Amino acid sequence: QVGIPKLEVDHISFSNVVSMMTANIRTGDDMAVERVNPDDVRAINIRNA
Amino acid sequence: IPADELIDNLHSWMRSVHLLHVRSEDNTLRYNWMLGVYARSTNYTTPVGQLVVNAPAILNYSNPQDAFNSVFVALGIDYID
Amino acid sequence: LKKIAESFEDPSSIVVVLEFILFALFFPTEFNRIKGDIQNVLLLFFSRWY
Amino acid sequence: MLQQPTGGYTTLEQFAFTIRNDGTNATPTQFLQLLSYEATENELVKKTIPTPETHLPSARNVPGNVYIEDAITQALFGISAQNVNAHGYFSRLSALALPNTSARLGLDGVIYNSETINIPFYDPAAVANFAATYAKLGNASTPRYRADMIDIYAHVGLELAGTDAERAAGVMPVKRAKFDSWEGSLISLSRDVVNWKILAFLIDLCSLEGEALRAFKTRNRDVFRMMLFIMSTAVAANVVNRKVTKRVDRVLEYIGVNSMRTAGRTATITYDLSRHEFAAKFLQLTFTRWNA
Amino acid sequence: TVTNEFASRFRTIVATLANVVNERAVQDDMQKATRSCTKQWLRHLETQFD
Amino acid sequence: PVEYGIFVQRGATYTINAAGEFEFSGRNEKWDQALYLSEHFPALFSDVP
Repeated sequence: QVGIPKLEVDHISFSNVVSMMTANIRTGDDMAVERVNPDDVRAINIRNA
Repeated sequence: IPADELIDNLHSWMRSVHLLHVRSEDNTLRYNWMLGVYARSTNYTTPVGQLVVNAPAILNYSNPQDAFNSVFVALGIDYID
Repeated sequence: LKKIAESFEDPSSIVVVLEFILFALFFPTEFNRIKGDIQNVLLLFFSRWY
Repeated sequence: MLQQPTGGYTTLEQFAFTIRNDGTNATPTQFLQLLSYEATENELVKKTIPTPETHLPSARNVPGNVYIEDAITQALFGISAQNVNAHGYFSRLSALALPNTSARLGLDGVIYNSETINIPFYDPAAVANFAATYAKLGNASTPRYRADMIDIYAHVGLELAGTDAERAAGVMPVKRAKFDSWEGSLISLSRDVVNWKILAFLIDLCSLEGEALRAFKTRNRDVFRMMLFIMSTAVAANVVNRKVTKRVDRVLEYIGVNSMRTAGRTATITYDLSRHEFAAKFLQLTFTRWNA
Repeated sequence: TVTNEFASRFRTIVATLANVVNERAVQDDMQKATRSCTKQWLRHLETQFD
Repeated sequence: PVEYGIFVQRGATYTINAAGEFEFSGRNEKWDQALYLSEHFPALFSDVP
């Protein structure tokens, strides 16, 4: 049998498995990059599909 | 419009066009008239245009489909409007 | 490779091409490790020049 | 290593697929009994499915053990999954495709890079037979190998809603599925089905042959139909409820027609474009296997 | 005793590259100028390598 | 403006084919003195009517 989902039914369950990220995973940190400008503005292609 | 003025003008214009190309000896080839005309139309500013300038040969083709595929791959584009 | 942003519009861009060729001569081994990352750049050079 | 029975792995009670319903663990068949239909003027006609590409995408050098069951089931039925192809680890299945590979596909649905202790796994022959087809999920996204996202759904319709007569004919009216329902029914169904160990169903689908395979298809038609159901709700253009004298009937219009919708909605799981491509590919493969 | 095969290889490389730049079509006038200049630059390189 | 339209549409420059006819570039483009050593000639000076 699969188990009954805890939200399917009205009993309160006080032990639960909460997934949680470890130190290795991180989110929302500002991220660094090497932005690099076009060599000449006249050469830039606005147009093509 | 008088036929003489019509003919003289239209002849003058027709003579005015000069589509970029490179003549070759192979008997299988044809010019991709649409794209070269289009590149003329935008004075070769559009990327397909400057393709047509630096590689006129790209317009010549044997398999009809690859005539465009060569342009889509050379330019990386998903389409041309 | 320390990635290079080169459009290869002007002729002078050939510098980058030589920059790889010399790299392949002076350092064939290291070149062999980073060569695919080189190919990503050379492909722009080819699509634009040939 | 778990031995495969003369029937598939599915004969084992350990792999039973059941959606929760009416306070029990209903088998998919007893849920499909609640399904009911309203044919519209429009018609579905099943075109022949294109043969899947021979090409098996490379299982690129990956140090880790990919959780492939979780990846497929979430790609197909998961509530929040997105961009399923950019990580593209489905390719990894091809690692199992080789004869005498060191990789094993555990019952956890993990593709271990090597055999490992206390981790039971499917017989490598059978997993080779399965991977030989389903590694092509890996090339779901490559432009050369994308599957049709439109016509394939007709088959889904025919396999779900389709009466034995319509299935014989190969054409059925576009139907409008409906069932009496509890709140959030489609979501709970999509999770109960996301939890399934579907790799059993697939490995048996791909390794069995002859009378064993035929018995497998008859035994599991409702399982396949249920996966088809969650998927059909992911593509259905809308899902209304109807009042019906102190009961509420959930109503998906329409079965067998991909609306290509990518906008989220509370009623059901949604396919981002990548999920649409992946599912179309999965349907291509599974239906190609379902007919032999 | 006089010939050095490395330098000779770079002669063929740079000669190839110069005939490459020479064949390269350009639109702007400035590009035409840089195209002529890179050839001289290449020649300088080749002597530097020798 | 109009005579210029016609003229530069014929080509900013020209080369001389082995047959000795002038063949014009059919393209607008500024001259640079680099070209002076090339096979190219400014087209104003062609004296081709």
